[PDB]
Amino acid sequence: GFAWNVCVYRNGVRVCHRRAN
Repeated sequence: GFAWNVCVYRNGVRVCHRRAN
């Protein structure tokens, strides 16, 4: 699969998402 959770700090909060490249 392509399940890589890219967690980033957006306006203070760390948000995790799956990079759909």
